[PDB]
Amino acid sequence: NAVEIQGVSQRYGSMTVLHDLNLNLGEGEVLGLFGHNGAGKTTSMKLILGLLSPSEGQVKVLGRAPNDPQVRRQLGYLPENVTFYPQLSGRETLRHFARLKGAALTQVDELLEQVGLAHAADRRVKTYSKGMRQRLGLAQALLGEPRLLLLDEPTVGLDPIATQDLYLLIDRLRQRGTSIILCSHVLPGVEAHINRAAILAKGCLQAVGSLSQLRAEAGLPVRIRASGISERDSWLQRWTDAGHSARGLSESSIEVVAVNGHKLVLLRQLLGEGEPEDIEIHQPSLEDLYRYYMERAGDVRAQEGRL
Amino acid sequence: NAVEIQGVSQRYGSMTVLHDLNLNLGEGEVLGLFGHNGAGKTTSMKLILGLLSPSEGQVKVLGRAPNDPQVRRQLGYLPENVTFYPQLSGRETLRHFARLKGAALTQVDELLEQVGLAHAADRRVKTYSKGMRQRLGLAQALLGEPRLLLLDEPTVGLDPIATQDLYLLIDRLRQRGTSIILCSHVLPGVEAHINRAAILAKGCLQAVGSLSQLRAEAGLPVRIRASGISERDSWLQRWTDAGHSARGLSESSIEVVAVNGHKLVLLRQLLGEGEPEDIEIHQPSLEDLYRYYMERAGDVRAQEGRL
Amino acid sequence: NQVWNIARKELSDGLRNRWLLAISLLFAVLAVGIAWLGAAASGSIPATIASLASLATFLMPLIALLLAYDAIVGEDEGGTLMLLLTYPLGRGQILLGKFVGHGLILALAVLIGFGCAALAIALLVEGVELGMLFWAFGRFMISSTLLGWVFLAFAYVLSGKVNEKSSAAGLALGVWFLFVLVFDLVLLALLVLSEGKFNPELLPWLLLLNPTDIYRLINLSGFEGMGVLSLGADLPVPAAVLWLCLLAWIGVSLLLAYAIFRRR
Amino acid sequence: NQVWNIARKELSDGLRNRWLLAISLLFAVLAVGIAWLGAAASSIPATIASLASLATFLMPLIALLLAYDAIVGEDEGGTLMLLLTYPLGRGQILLGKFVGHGLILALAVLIGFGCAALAIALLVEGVELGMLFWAFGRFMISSTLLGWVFLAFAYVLSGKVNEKSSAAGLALGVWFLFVLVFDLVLLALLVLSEGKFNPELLPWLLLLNPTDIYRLINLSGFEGAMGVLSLGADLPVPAAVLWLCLLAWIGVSLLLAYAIFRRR
Repeated sequence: NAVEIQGVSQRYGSMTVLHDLNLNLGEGEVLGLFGHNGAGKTTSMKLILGLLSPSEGQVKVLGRAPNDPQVRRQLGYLPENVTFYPQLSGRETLRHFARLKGAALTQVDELLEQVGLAHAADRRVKTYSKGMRQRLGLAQALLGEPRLLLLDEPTVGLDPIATQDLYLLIDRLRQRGTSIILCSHVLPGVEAHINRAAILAKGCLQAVGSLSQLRAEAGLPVRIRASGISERDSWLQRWTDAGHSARGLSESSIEVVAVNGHKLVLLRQLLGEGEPEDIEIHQPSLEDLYRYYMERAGDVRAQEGRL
Repeated sequence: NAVEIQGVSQRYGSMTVLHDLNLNLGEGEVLGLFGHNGAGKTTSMKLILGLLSPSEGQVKVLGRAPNDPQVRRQLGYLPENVTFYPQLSGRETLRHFARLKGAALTQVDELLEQVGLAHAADRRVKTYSKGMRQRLGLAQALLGEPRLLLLDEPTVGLDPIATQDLYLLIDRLRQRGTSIILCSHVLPGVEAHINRAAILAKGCLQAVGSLSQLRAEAGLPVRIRASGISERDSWLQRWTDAGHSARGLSESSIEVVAVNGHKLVLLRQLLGEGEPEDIEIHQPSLEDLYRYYMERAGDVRAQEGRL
Repeated sequence: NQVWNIARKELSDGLRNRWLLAISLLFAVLAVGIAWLGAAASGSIPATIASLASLATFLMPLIALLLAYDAIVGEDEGGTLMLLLTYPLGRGQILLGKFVGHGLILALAVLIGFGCAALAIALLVEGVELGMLFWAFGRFMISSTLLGWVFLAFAYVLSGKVNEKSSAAGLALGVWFLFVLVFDLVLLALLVLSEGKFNPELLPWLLLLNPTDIYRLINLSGFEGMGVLSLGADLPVPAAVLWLCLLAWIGVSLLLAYAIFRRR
Repeated sequence: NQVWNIARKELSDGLRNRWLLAISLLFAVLAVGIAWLGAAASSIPATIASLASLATFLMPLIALLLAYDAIVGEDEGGTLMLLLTYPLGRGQILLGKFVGHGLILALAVLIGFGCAALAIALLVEGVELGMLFWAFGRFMISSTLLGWVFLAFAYVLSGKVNEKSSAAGLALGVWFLFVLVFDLVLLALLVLSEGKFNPELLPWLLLLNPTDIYRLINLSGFEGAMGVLSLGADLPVPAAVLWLCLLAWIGVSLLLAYAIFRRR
């Protein structure tokens, strides 16, 4: 709906730096573009913008081509490691950008309060921090009524309190009907706030789905630590013959390592004894899926300690 | 014991930017220093390096003074953001630190074999990325087999494969017996790799302990994320009626903050009624503990998703 | 139009540059410095104005090259150039807005450099009959802006090509050496050696290839009274097109600046 | 020792500087250029008078190009915070940045003046070869010693400020001051003050600027295009002590940088 990509591919010379990318995006679903060695971490990111052209197919941003100014008036974008014009003041930097995007000038002093920059407004950009510039680079993306945000590493250098409510600002925005696209390298911290992932490598798309979808896709184990389980023996062996590994932790707790294709029906079996007693599930995270799909893309692991 | 900070109350200009921390550290322990909105983290990071003088306190590094030259051979440190030497080569700038720390010159080649930089070694550092500079700045901190590390956001700009492998390399040296101190702001993710956290605020130490120690101290709600439920609105009108601030993340995905008198038997409502496709129980994370340990001291939560 | 809206930034970014206010004050105090020492050594106006114009052969490129060498590549290191192309703009509206926005800076530099200096000259004779100076400096103020607007456009050609700010200044100091003090100096030696196969009488018929000589050609038009500038007195072309070729060195250089901006 | 180990970088850092390899070779072609025309004038004491004015304009400029980013370029580059965690002193990296930059300046004049010294062997066959060891040998151990003052001038200014761009604002600020200001204000005490402030303490006014002392040590026994150096025979100090004030102009101006670096 918001971003539709139909089979596009991109080449600098004749080598395909992006090959056969086919994405989709709804109106409220946020999306995590993750790449590390393929070019599509950034050349697909330019292709949502009007920075490049789809050399094979075509893209559709909000049902339109991404070079129209009516598209870009409702499109926010935040690049990584941006420093602004450092001799210019902070409030006039947004007042420069609000004139460019056609935003009303009443929105400028609200957004400096909305990113928490009113104490640091009317100061130079050279006397800002890294994350203090990142509040400013967020604030230009919130100009107007931005239907689409593209945030390439939005939380780098930020304060730890300032990271969390930024996602709540995103959760304010995606509940308001403006789908965003994230592009991070730090995978825990976006995985609690992403809605579906867009992991891709080697210039091609590897997998797109929810975090529930990829653990349904990838065969990847969980750890179900169930504390306080009584009777200790017949509830231990019943997971071993069912194709799983039950750890016999001797403090009345049974840790079942399963394959998660039978995830909820063992979880209903964990309420079948009547005393589950504050269980804990350890799903494999986003970076655990990222280690999987490089082997699916053929990128080998390192040695026992390399990087 | 590797690091023994005992009663250090650092001030200058009668400001008291660090007031009376008592921070110890073991040998194979890995520590996380977390601090913002003040000089709590960064001066205590400067105090352990010995480049800042301990005003009214002793900082016993390995039983010794932090400005001794023998303890600076057993120490490694990675700073904030090091654009090193943009006319030098990659092999030479690590060879420059090889003679400086006094390490052998048969270690500088294998560290560029270990950290994945040998394909881009003997190139100019102005041609390096931010991730390769953090790859480079790690390798000088690993140089000469140090017994104490100090990494200040080591994974910024880094490859997400190599982000995961760096904590394997830290756990390679945790099993060696060298204590590591992380000074991060990308704090979701480091909690699977640290052993104790050290959250400090306004120049004062708030809490030090493991995550089992912090969750036992700080009573936190438990996020029970469930995706793929039948009617999303039927539970958001019900979990708010049950006294839990529950919100939606897609057209069918809810998460429910718990109280742990309602984590167990109210989870039976989720399985047998309105069956999801996945239930992901989140533990109270170190990001969530940071919101608590801030709000003990000060800094009340920002309104309607600002900042 | 948003081409003015980016020019409101570069006007405000140019005036808050610390080096640009230093050189333009140093331009203005040397503008009166030729003027005061050209009046106290005299007692007229057009004899000293070529030495006044020889000051602007150095500084009006150096005002322009300090201001505009980091416009395209200085926003590419900052990353705002990648941000500005996502904004509803053309590529040329960035460049023409930077050219207008830097253009009214150094137009205002000669209105604070020459404008205090020439009005001091009318307030140091009192009987120079100041209405005749308006036809002198009005022929001189416009050319000083038209000189530096070429060197604005030569700054945008080099800053479109390079990939860093440090190598931008290596081309910025290269063009200020080559156009001001080398391309006249090669024509001194080209007078004395080129006579057998290459006739030097046919040499200055098409010497449009250095605009700072054309800046010196317009500022001695009818007020000669020199050295390498005597070769332009052999021109059978009128001086009205000597204006027009200097305005042509904007648009030839801006089209090279626009086409290099579309290759990023 | 640690102090050579930091110097082994800075020797290899200046040789990979694209800026310094330009103007050292521009010094080298200007050194042989005056020696070619000075041999064409045959004025052999007027050659060494003219070469000393060339190194007045360039050996401060090479030393300021080498070390304006020597301390503050480590601070905003982040290495200076790292370097004090190493087994070093604060002053141990200043001396190593001094010696490592200093041997570049010794290698600057040996490729600049030394080919120009042997340029006399190409054209003037029949000159006193033994006099040239006294002639150009007075240049090599003085132009370094002026250049080491401007290195220690640069460590004072790059230690104080906290921005690499603002260190360049004091780089040309100190380069205008000790080269093209202090000769002029001492000329203004001759002309505008008419010798009416104090006549008898005129010879003490030369030790507060090394660039005239560099002109004094090379024009010590040979007179010739003096100009502003008309107090050279007015000195009651012998030229053997004129070395020692220049060595004191290192050791004062180096130790003030270490006093700055102690409270950086």
